[PDB]
Amino acid sequence: VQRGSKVRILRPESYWFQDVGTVASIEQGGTSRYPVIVRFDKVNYAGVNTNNFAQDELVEVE
Amino acid sequence: TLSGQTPIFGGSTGGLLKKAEVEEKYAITWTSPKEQVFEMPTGGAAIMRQGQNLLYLARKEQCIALGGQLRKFKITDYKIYRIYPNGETVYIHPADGVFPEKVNQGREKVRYNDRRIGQNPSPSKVKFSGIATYDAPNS
Amino acid sequence: ATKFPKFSQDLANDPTTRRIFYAIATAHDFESHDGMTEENLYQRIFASHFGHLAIIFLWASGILFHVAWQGNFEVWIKDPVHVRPIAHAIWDAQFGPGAIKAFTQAGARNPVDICYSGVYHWWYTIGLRTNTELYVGALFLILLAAVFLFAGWLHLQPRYRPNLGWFKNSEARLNHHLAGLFGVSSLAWAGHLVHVAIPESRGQHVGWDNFLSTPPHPAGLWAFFTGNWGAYAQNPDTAEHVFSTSQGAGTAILTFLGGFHPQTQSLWLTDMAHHHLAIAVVLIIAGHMYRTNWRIGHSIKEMMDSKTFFGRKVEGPFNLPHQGLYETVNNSLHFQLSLALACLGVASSLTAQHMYSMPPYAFIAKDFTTMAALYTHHQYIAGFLMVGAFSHAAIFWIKDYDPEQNKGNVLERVLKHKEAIIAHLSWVSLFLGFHTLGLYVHNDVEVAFGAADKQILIEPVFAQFIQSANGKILYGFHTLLSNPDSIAFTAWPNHANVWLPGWLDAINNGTNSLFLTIGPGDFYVHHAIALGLHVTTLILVKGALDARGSKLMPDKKDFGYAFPCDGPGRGGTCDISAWDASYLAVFWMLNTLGWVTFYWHWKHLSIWQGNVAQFNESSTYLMGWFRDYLWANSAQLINGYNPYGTNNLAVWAWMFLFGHLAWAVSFMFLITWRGYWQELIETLAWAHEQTPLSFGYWRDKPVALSIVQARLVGLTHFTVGYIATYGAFLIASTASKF
Amino acid sequence: MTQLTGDYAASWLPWIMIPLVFYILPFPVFAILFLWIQKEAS
Amino acid sequence: SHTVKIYDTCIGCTQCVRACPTDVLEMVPWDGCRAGQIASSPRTEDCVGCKRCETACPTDFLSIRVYLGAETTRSMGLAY
Amino acid sequence: MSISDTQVYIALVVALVPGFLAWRLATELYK
Amino acid sequence: PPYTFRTAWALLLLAINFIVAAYYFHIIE
Amino acid sequence: NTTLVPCYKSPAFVERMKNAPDSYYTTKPLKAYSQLLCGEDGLPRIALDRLSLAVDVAIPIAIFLYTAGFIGWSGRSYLQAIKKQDKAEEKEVFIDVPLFISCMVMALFWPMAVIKELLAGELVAKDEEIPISVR
Ligand code: CLA
Ligand code: CLA
Ligand code: CLA
Ligand code: CLA
Ligand SMILES: CC1=C(C/C=C(\C)CCC[C@H](C)CCC[C@H](C)CCCC(C)C)C(=O)c2ccccc2C1=O
Ligand code: SF4
Ligand code: SF4
Ligand code: SF4
Repeated sequence: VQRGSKVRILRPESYWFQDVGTVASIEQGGTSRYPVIVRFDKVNYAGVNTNNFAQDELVEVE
Repeated sequence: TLSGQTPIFGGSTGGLLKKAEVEEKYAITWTSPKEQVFEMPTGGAAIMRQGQNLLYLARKEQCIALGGQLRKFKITDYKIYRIYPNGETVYIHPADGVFPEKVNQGREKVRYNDRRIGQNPSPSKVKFSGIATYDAPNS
Repeated sequence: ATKFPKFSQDLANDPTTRRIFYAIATAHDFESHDGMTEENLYQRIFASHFGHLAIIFLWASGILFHVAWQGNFEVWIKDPVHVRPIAHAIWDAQFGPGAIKAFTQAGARNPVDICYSGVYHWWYTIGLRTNTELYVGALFLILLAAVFLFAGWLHLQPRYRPNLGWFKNSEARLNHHLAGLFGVSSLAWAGHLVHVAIPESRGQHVGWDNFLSTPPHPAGLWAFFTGNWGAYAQNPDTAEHVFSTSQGAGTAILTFLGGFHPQTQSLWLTDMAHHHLAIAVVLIIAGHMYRTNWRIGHSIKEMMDSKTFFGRKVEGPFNLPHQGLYETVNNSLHFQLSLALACLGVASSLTAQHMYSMPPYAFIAKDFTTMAALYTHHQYIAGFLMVGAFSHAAIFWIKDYDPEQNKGNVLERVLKHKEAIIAHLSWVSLFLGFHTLGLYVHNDVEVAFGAADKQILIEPVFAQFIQSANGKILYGFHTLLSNPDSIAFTAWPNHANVWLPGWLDAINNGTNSLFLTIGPGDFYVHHAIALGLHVTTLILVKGALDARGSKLMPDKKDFGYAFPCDGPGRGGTCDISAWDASYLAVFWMLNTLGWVTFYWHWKHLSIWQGNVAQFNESSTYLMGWFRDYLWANSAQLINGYNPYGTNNLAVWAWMFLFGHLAWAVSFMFLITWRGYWQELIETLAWAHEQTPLSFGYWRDKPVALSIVQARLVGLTHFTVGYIATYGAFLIASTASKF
Repeated sequence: MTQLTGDYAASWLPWIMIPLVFYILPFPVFAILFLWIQKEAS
Repeated sequence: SHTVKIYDTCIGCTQCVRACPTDVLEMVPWDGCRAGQIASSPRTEDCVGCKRCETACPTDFLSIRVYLGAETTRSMGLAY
Repeated sequence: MSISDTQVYIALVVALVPGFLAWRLATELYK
Repeated sequence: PPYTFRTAWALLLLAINFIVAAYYFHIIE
Repeated sequence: NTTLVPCYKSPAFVERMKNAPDSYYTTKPLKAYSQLLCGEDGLPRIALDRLSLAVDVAIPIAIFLYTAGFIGWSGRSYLQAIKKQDKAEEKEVFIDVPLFISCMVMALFWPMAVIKELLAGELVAKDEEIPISVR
């Protein structure tokens, strides 16, 4: 999961469940437990389109 | 304890009631380098003094709505007390001397769940049990 | 720190007036009380059904006691068409002389109430002839309500409380409720009809001192055991028999002529004694299906998990995974409650749809108001019982469902596509309102602009085919019991339609309500009824299926059933809960039954007044619904008290206006919301503390009542004002212009 | 007529039972029903 | 006496603490964020229930909840 | 022929039997 | 996959719809 | 078959043509209603027979449902056109009318264009690419 890649979401509690998003940044510290920040093209509910995610709940599409 | 001169306020109606004499009563205490006028949380406008100020409010949301007003007058030294009717003045805001926005050490992760919010257990897991589904000691 | 409520200690330390009200609407929710196990749960369900059956038996003993004491059941039974029944008497000590005189009706010597319940017609049919059989039936139901208050006290004593293994005995309860509760008690009612009600409809008086000697048949007690069963239907009541006399009677007790008695326009009492005998044989047979301890029968736990169909490998019943549904239904008391209200709001609609068309009671067809007030009663009961069948579906999903045990079965598959059921209930709703409202206000504009002939009038030719497939020869489809040369008419291999020549005399007589004449004004209201049943399903299915959560809030289960909201974040989440979708569908239940019972009433108020061409020409547009039904028939109602006098409709003219007040006061709780009133009670509580000579003081602080409470307080007044207004228009526009 | 009479048996009985259960007894009943609603636990 | 739980989807942006009108939340140190902080609620007896911390959380399906429970005299905002 | 004057008073004392037994049930259910 | 059980129950209900529509257009008697 | 007599020999419809005004609304549209089935009150009903009103009921189906799926297919093929241009947030407010007309004349033959996407499997989106809730 590198920066700029398109990825799909497997978090069932989220707004963008099974939505394609562009990865914005991945943290290299290794102790933050939600490193990958993926940016989506639709806002959730009066607000953000970026959200921190884990790597086990993300399936890339290309 | 607490001390200070009250601001020039000509009396109001949204002030203390019989709850403040019988149950609890709050007191904010700041100091001002100016003879400026501020808006009361009990409706109106009052002139704060130049020494130690002292204002008795009825509930804690009135003090921090006032405390959020003094922070726009560049006064960030206010102490909020809670005065039980037997005279016991506890000191509640800011508790450690440091404002709760910026982090200090020695403070505890209190009321913290070590799971995602979406993986709380179902309410049929906790059926006829004392705990709620957001207490849930598994993860 | 008060004692009340004793069931929940998080509410007893409430310092406000929310403690009183939230202890009323939580007192029967036994599953959320503090310190309750599952075994103690069921033993308070069980012992409060006993205290509820005693309310039913004390209510039915107040019907009987008040027409034995204050009614005219001895007077009414001699001319049951030209005299009105008496409910009870009036003692309102503030009447004037114009209301003593106006309410002294039906040959009374005191002010009285005309009974619009129809219990006089019920007791005339089942064989009650004097005011003493009503009195000793009222004293028996008092004592029968005492053995159910005693049984409820018995089954809370620790030597008599059943255990959880007895309450979860689902197969042994289904055996005795079919064979004993439904089979024996329908066998016993055919025992009353054969022994008492049929001979008392033929003149002879059969009582408790009489029934053991005179047999109900001259071939009695012997033609059953040999096999000469045709003896019981030999000579029936002929077509000149008049009710409760011997002149024209027969001796058959179990015969199946079908159709109506020619004098009472009711079903034959021999036809109903035969009916509950055939119900009882079929139900006692059906009670021997599941296994108790005698090793034969069906195990419902095996029928769920059976995956073998004569060597094949199907997934279950109907190739569908039903595994794990036995312990889903049996542990959930809300799955069992929602299935029992759905099956009781169908039997309450089926009561209403049949008792007007096939009247079972003597001369109840010729009592136009008790016939009208009993349709509207059982359709509003059936709309409430169906909103509650989906209210407990939503409580089942939240409180009593787990996805791990119901893994892969038929209950997970519904949630797997629940946005395709709500997307299709919202298409049928959107279809049936764009073309039912749009087809009225096309017909409204055409009649308004002169050209009534340019109306779009769809003849409902699919439900005109149903009547022509049952015997109505008016239209002329000429098929399948309208064609007497057919296979269904003759039943060619046996020719045993002994019910058929009596039925076709009933469906083709134009004086009964059996399969009324259906025209284009009836096409249109059935699509309002279909629009009504689809939107109020849409609100209730979306309330049940989104009770776990959706994208606006994915933790609805953690917040309970009835919570206000989740704040103004994420746009705002007013009415988001599954309680607040079992709530918007009470406005649609009451609306739809204000379209059902507005169309039952106007179709029947045009038949009873003879003006059948009034409904058939002016129900196709919405002005005639407003001019010819609402504005026209309320003429005799609002004149219940003019400045010049006062008649017997002066209480229905008052309840009609009491119900506009209760409807309008509901809007205060529905339009104005809670923080308008909390800043106003904060002001009236200032003026109480700062005034002299006011020595009271609130024990618990006055707050504006909560968010999900005023939705209920404002739905109670909406409902009561819906029922006090229509239950005073339907009563007073029928009991004045008959 | 100008008066509330009763042709039924024991016609004196609504004369006392209607004032009893409607404006004489309920204010005692609303007192007893208020003394356990606002009763304190210790 | 409400219940303000805090889940590990936090990012330490301190926005719920600045939005609380009653000082229920405060920032404690942590290891799972770049700010090294997480909110905690030690003064949950002062929770007025108003869910203004919930409108300020920028994590999707937010990392802080207020579970409205047994309301008391300081959890209902009564000055009388 | 309505009921007698005594039959009303007979009904009032018979209905004290489910009036007292309704009190035994309402308090054993522990209000 | 070829739906074998979803069909022959949908076209079995469509078959019962076509016997009723055979009597409706007075085709069969 | 039913009692819906035609309006030619219906004895209650000829009075609607007997005393009537003229202008444009009750003369030529009233003699065109004469071949319509009408009941016992002289109002032209809409019945469903086998063959006498087979195509007489199928013209309001086929004329409407073509230009029901002509509005819908030009609105679907416009929203799919502006999402491959990666500017769909701003092209939905400011309608690009050279493309919306180009996606309108592609929807004039939409019944032979929908079934080219049904057998190609491109009409529906597959269930693992559609946003849902916690279910
Ligand atoms: C033959 C034995 C028998 C009988 C007569 C009963 C009778 C009763 N039981 Mg019991 N039960 C039994 C055995 C029996 N039970 C056994 C062995 C168990 C152990 C598992 C139980 C466990 C049990 C529990 C836990 C409860 C009961 C309850 C009840 C009462 C139901 C309340 C009611 O009004 O019903 C209905 C009355 C009617 C007159 C039915 C008419 C209305 C129905 C809906 C319409 C019938 C029409 C028919 C269905 C239409 C379709 C017919 C079809 C052929 C087309 C009732 C009096 C409840 C109770 O306690 O109440 C006090 C309850 O809580 N029972
Ligand atoms: C508009 C719809 C409608 C209509 C026409 C009726 C008609 C009828 N109902 Mg009613 N009822 C309805 C809706 C309706 N109901 C609904 C939705 C409920 C559920 C709450 C009830 C519950 C109900 C009960 C409990 C009873 C009736 C009874 C009756 C019958 C006699 C009353 C009468 O003469 O007419 C008058 C006009 C009316 C609008 C009737 C109002 C009766 C109200 C609704 C009673 C409600 C009880 C109340 C909630 C508790 C009060 C307790 C305390 C304050 C005293 C009558 C046929 C009585 C009966 O069964 O006859 C023997 C009876 O015991 N109904
Ligand atoms: C067999 C029938 C049946 C049974 C046993 C239940 C049982 C239950 N229901 Mg329920 N329900 C039913 C039918 C039934 N329901 C129907 C028919 C509907 C549609 C209206 C509903 C809709 C419903 C909802 C929305 C809820 C329940 C809830 C509950 C649970 C608690 C009840 C409660 O709150 O305390 C006691 C209830 C009261 C003391 C009644 C409050 C006041 C009501 C509205 C009566 C008002 C009438 C009015 C005063 C009369 C007018 C007087 C005069 C002027 C005319 C309980 C297990 C609640 C729950 O499960 O919480 C998690 C819940 O939220 N039900
Ligand atoms: C539950 C059925 C029921 C109902 C709805 C009524 C209704 C009425 N009765 Mg009553 N009554 C009943 C049963 C009932 N009765 C029985 C079984 C008896 C025999 C003891 C009586 C004996 C009686 C007399 C002597 C009188 C009335 C009278 C009245 C009228 C005014 C109320 C009153 O002042 O008297 C008070 C009521 C009583 C003294 C007895 C009623 C208590 C019964 C036994 C049970 C009702 C409690 C009920 C189950 C509570 C549950 C509801 C609750 C959950 C909200 C009123 C119409 C008066 C009248 O005739 O008006 C003109 C009159 O004076 N009744
Ligand atoms: C009027 C009103 C109030 C104030 C309501 C009050 C103060 C009700 C109390 C009035 C008296 C005390 C009760 C009226 C008496 C009734 C005839 C019987 C009630 C007694 C119960 C035990 C049934 C709200 O708190 C509110 C909250 C949210 C939305 C709308 C509203 C709203 O409309
Ligand atoms: S307080 Fe009222 S308006 Fe505000 S979110 Fe809650 S329910 Fe909605
Ligand atoms: S709850 Fe909100 S403010 Fe607090 S740490 Fe999480 S994201 Fe930051
Ligand atoms: S409910 Fe209000 S006081 Fe409590 S944490 Fe949230 S914003 Fe702060």
